[PDB]
Amino acid sequence: AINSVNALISRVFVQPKGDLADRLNSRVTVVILAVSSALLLSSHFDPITCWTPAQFNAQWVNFVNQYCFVHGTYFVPLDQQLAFEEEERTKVSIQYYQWVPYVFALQAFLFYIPRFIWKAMIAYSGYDLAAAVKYVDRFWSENRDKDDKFKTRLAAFEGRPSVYIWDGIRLARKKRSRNMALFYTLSTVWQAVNAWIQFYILTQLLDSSIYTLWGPSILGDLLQGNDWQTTGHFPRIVHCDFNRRRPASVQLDTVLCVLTLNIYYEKLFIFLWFWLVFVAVVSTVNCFKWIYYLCNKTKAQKTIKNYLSTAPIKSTISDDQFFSALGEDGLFIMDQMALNLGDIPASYLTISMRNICQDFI
Amino acid sequence: AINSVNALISRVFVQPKGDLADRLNSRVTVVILAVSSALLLSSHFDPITCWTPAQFNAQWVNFVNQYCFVHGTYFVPLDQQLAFEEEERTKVSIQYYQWVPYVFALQAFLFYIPRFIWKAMIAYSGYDLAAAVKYVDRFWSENRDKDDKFKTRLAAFEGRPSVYIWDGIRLARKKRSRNMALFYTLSTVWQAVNAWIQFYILTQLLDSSIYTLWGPSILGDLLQGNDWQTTGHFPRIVHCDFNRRRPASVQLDTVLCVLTLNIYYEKLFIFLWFWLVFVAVVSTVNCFKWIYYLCNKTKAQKTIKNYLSTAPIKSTISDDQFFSALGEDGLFIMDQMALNLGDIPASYLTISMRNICQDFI
Amino acid sequence: AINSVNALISRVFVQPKGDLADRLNSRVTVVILAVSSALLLSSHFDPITCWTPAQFNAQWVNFVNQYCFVHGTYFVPLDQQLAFEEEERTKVSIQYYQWVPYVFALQAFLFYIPRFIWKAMIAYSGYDLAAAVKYVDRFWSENRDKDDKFKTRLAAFEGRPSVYIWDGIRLARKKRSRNMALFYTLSTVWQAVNAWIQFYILTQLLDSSIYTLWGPSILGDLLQGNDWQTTGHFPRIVHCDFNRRRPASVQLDTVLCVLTLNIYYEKLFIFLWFWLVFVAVVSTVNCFKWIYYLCNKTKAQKTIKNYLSTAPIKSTISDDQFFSALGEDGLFIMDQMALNLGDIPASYLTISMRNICQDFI
Amino acid sequence: AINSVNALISRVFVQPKGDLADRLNSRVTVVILAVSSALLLSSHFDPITCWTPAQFNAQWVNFVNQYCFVHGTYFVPLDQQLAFEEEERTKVSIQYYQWVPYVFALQAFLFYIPRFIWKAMIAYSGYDLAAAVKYVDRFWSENRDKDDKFKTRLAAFEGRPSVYIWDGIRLARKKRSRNMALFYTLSTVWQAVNAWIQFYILTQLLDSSIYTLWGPSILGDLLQGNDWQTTGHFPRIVHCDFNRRRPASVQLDTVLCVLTLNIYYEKLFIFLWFWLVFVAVVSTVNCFKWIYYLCNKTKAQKTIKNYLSTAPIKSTISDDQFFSALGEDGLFIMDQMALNLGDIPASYLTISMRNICQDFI
Amino acid sequence: AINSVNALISRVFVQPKGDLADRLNSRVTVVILAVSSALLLSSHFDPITCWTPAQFNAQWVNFVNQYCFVHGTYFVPLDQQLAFEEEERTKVSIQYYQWVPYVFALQAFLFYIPRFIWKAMIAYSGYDLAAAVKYVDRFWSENRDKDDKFKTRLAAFEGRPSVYIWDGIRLARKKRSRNMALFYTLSTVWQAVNAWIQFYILTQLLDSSIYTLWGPSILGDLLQGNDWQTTGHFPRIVHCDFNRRRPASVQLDTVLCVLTLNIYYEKLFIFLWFWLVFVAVVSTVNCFKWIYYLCNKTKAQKTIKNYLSTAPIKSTISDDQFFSALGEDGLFIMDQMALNLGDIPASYLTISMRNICQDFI
Repeated sequence: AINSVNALISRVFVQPKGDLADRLNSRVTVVILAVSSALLLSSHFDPITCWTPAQFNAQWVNFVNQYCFVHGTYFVPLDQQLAFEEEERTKVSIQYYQWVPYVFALQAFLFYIPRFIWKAMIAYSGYDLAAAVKYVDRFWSENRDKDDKFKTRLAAFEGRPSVYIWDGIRLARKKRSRNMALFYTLSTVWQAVNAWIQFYILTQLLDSSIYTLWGPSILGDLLQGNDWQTTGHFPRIVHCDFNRRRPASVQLDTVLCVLTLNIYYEKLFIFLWFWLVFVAVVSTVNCFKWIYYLCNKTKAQKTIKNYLSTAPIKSTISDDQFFSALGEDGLFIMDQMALNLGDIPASYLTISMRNICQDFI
Repeated sequence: AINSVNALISRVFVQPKGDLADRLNSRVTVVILAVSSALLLSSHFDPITCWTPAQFNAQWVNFVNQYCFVHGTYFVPLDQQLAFEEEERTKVSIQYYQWVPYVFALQAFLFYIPRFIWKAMIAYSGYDLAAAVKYVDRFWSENRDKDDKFKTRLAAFEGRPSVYIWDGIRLARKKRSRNMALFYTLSTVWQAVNAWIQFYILTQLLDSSIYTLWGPSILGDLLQGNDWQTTGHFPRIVHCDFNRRRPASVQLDTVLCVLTLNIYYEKLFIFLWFWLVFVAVVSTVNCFKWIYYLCNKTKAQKTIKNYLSTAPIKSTISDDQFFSALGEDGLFIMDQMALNLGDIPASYLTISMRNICQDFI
Repeated sequence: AINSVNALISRVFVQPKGDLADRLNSRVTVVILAVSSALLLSSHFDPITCWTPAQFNAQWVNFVNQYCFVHGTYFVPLDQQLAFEEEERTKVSIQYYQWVPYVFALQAFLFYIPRFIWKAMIAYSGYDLAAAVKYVDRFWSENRDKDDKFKTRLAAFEGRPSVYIWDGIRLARKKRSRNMALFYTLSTVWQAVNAWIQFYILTQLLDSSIYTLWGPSILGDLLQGNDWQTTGHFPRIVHCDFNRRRPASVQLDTVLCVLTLNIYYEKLFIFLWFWLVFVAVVSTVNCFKWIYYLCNKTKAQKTIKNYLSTAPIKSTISDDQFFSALGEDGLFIMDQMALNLGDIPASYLTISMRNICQDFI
Repeated sequence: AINSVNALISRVFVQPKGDLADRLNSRVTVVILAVSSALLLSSHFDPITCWTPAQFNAQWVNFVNQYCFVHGTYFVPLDQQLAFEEEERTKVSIQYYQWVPYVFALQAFLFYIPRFIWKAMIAYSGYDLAAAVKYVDRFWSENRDKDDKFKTRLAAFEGRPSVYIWDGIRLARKKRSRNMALFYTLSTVWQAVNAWIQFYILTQLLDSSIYTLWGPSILGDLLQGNDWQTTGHFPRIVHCDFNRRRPASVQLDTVLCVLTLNIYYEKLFIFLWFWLVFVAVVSTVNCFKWIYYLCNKTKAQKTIKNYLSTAPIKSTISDDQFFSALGEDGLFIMDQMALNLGDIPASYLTISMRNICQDFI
Repeated sequence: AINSVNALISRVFVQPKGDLADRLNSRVTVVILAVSSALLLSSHFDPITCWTPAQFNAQWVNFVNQYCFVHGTYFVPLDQQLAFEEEERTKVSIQYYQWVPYVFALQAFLFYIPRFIWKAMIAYSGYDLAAAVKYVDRFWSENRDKDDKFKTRLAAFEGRPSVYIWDGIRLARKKRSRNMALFYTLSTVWQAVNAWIQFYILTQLLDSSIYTLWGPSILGDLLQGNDWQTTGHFPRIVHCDFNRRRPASVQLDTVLCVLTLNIYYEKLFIFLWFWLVFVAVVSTVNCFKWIYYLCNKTKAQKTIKNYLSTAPIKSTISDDQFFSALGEDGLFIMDQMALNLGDIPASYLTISMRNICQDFI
């Protein structure tokens, strides 16, 4: 059959509204890992097929099938005979079927957490950016078109939106926010550390006792033409111990089982390793951006002092004390308005807020 | 069954808005290679069928089927007997089933990257073309029809849109853009090099040790009537080594397996080679266009100096110093407006911007 | 099952807007050949059934089925025995299964190319007919109904649309178009040559070594009652060589296989030959029309000089010098407006353009 | 399963707009023959079942099934033994499975051609009736309701629609139409001859060597209770020659096969013969109508001279010379307006055109 | 499975607009007989099952199944032995499977013809009732609600609708209609005779040689408890002659086949006989209504002379000569307006037409 779900993918992939730069790799990460996880445990609707001997009546084949899938499997390159005891034969032991498809779902969830941390944390800060942005937005969606306001366009932002934002600041500033920028940079630290932990989980996945995977080694093998049977690891043909019961208890034998899933798993561990290390390095530089921002803060004002330089007629109020009134809170939320509404609609907003800021400072 | 997906193909094939010339062969390339890849690994919902001997009970047939698919296969033209050892029989060894259907998906993704590079890079440059184009666009969609503005049509562009664009330039020009044209031509260099690398991946695909494919050789064979068995390569009937286990370990035999997929794969490697070399040569000339543009730049102004020659009443301001004010940034974004909105609506825009450009120069 | 796709057929069959006369046989050709191709390789969801002898266990039947389909088949009229060697038996050898269903898809694509050549070429010429036609169109869709403009109807075309068209000509005429008519007639030459090449591909299809098909011979046989077995070619019952492997290598035998597809293929090669030769002869006369047009050009003006003869009040400007101003470019685009908008709405447009043409000549 | 397609049947059955009287039996003919054809080759999703002897293993049953379907079948009434040689047994030979379901599709197409001839031919004539009719139509759809125009209703047709039609005549009359009526009557001759040829194809279908079908003979048999086995023709139980291969080559035997399709085919050849002869005789009288029209032409004016007799106030212009101005072209297009818009809305149009016709004559 | 088609049943069952009294039993008749016919030949997706003896291998069971269905079957009450020869055993011979399900479809079509006769015939008469009724209808749908016209309501019908109808009469009366009432009563004669012929076809169906069916006999048996086996006719268990072929030719035997369809067929021949005789007697009285109408015609005017008796203020014009002007044509179309629009909206129309009728008489 075929399964194509457009809508549910569009829910996370689209619906929640933000343009946040490359923080939307949480949005797409959840989709990739969620779809891969839900696809693998779907078993491509036979995971494993086996050689079980002549006289089994085919209700046992459908048994030794699972009993090989559930109980572990192992591998030996072939011609070593079987070795002996339980050890040298079981030395290389490949069962990651138990982990991978579920631990991916867990991965995806742990990529979704940081957004939740940011929503709950901004609701803790007291000043909601979602409402403000969606407001000044549609203010800019209405009268951008209307020709009645252009020569007035500057004075239009003065009354209606700028009093809304500048009014929200008065309420928030009395409740648990001068700090909301700090809360944001903690959110992005959590983003980075989360990414690296996920990557490390990919590495330590499979089993650390038998190697570990990271891409340029595997591609540095395949592209040398080492396949599997001559590379000594990661096989597609696995022997399977097997146990009946009689008054002689164990009665174990070895039945080799061709193994399909191992053709997918290491075709997508070459991709998904590159893509997770990419999400890691693009998420970790975004963090140092904001520690730099939070630290220097004298060059955090370059964008605002830049917008105030266009400033038709440049009326009166001085520069510094405007930052004295706006400094802790608004200096951030402006860096948010520029990121969503665009650039030019923000400059009008921050040049209007300079005119009406008196009573507060 | 039948699978027909119109919508998801229309998402990439349509939804993101641009007319960029023959840069939309990334758009269609992703569709061709993505659909081919997703179709091949669908196995036309039997990949390979085999001759396995008389006494197997049909749970082994369904085994030696995979065990032949997963483990490699090879070919010998027939009547050579089997030769001997492991080598002369395995000399020509055909397994590209492992690579092709997945490496196509990887291809498609690597065709989608350059668009991403251009979006992220223009967001780095500071001046967003998407917003501007979509703005002056619907400005031209509203009052193109309205009869109240025609004798005023020139003066209409003066106030409303031209102040928007010409205002965006003031903001961008202070932040990391005189260069956005250079960023664009780097994007197109990446486009070309990406295309040629993809083509080279097609060539080196299959296995370089046993020939390599490029079209006029294969068609230069088929159209001479060499099929396969007499051309010595690329078969549809492949022998398959096979291994049981007993106290005598290997016990290998040879069971020839009729092989269906090889009827598709080299029907679409004749097409897809031509089509990739075409995308290559149409993408590589588009690049030299922009290096020429970026270099000479005295003949990059021919279109603007051309629009200013229609110029009703040709009021006052001289020619050169207009380019002195507009030169680095706007000279590009105009070449973008002409490409999307059409030609005649752009000439009005660039003849209006000449009138209101004073304060900035 | 049943597959009925209305929408995707309506996309090519309808969506792209033009009335171009019998150039829409590219539009319908792509549909016929695409649907036939996609239907044939669907195998009418058994291509071939065979007689394979008594003791095969039905996993071999499902093998010799393909091994007969993939490896070639041949035919002998029956009672000749088998002849001998490999030659006299294989003299008539029927395998076109490999070619036909795919080479049809290739056909269809090569019918779609010329439209692409025309779009890209008109975008090279500098003056876009699509925008202009869709503009003066909906200008004629709005105020055709409105009763306020009829006595003014002539003066209505004067201001709004005619300045748009006549303004586009000023821009184009400075960039790489006096020639757009020539580009068009090259497009139609490509149309004709493309058609004849496709037809010749039908002929040389099957195999030229064993006859070739063209309709009045086949119908000139069937309607004489020659079927197949007595006509010596084109059978529905084909013998199939077959090869096992043992220490005696070849072990070939002959197993006759009833062959279904051959009932479809030559029911639609009687139709599709007629229909391609029709598309050829209707496409090739359309070409000589435009070479005649491009050559004489004194009788290319008959339609315009005809429209200017209705001409209420026939004000002032002389005849010839109007053509001197309009000659190279507009004389074409008018022959385009007449073809899409209809006839009477074009006459108003070309009688209005005579009034406002002064400044340009 | 069940297949019900409403929309595609509604496309031809409805969408193209015309009321043309009983020329819409092309419209419905295409539907009947197309649906019958597509239903028969669907095989009622077993065409033929057979008696094949005891020891065949059921992969041969599924062979001799086709090999009987593809290779011909014959019939003998039973108890004649088998006769002998190849002739007396094969005398009556029933295979129309090869022809019927496809030749119906061909029929349907050849019913659709004449409409195409009429569209292309009217586009050759220079004056498009589709646009005009759809125009004066919605002119009559708008202000039929509006109460502001009734006492003015006559004067309403004077300005807006009548100048449109009467203006189109000026353009057409200069290009290849005084004749469009003649083109129409050639179209209807083609209609009639096409119908009779189709009917004759039904007759000569099956095989002329063994009888031929026309209804009152078959019903004149069935309703006498002659079924098949006693009527000597048209059986439901057919013997089937069959050929193996051994060192004795032919080895033919006779295996009688119950035959289902023959229960449908002559249930719908009783219907479809009546219905085609009806379409023939209703289409052939429609033709003599228009040859009469084109010939006498003094009584072709009875409808117009009839409309001019209601004529409130009957102002001035004489009768004959109005026909002198309108005679060749408009006299037809009026007989078209009466057929689509109805009758009363046409009389207003032709009584208005008498008032404004001066300048043209 | 399940098949439920609402829309196609709603097309005939609803879409064509008329209230014609009990002439809509053609509308519902077509649905009943069409659905029954299409359901029966669907075989309730096994028509007949049979006892065929022990040693048949189940590819013969699936043969003797059809060979019993196609070739006839017969019946004997049981214990008579088999009798002898071919006659006494085959005396009662039940095969109506061949006829019934198709002859029902033919029935339905022959119920649909009379509507077609009426549409074509009214289009022959020259005055189209469909347009008029649908016009004065929506005239009554608009201003019935509007409160501005009530005291004016009488004068409202005077200008707008009544001039439309009374104007159509002037055109029609000059072309082939004083007679349209006569055409209508011929249509209803055809309706009645058609109904009785259909009923007689039900009777003579099955086979007249073995009884015939009409309801009160069958129910007069079942409700006496005569079932089948003791009533001597109409069985559910039928013996089936059967023929192999050997050098002894016939080799016929008798294999009794349980027969399911016979449980449906005479459950719905009890219903459908009553329902057809009802449609007959309700359709035949509707006919004598109109012969009475057409004949006396002095009491055909009772409804109009009745409406003119309400007549506010009863202005001037006498009674009889109004009928002299309206007599042949309008006297009918009024009896049509009363049947569709209702009664009270018609009285206003016929009291308005009395006021404005002067010029015509």
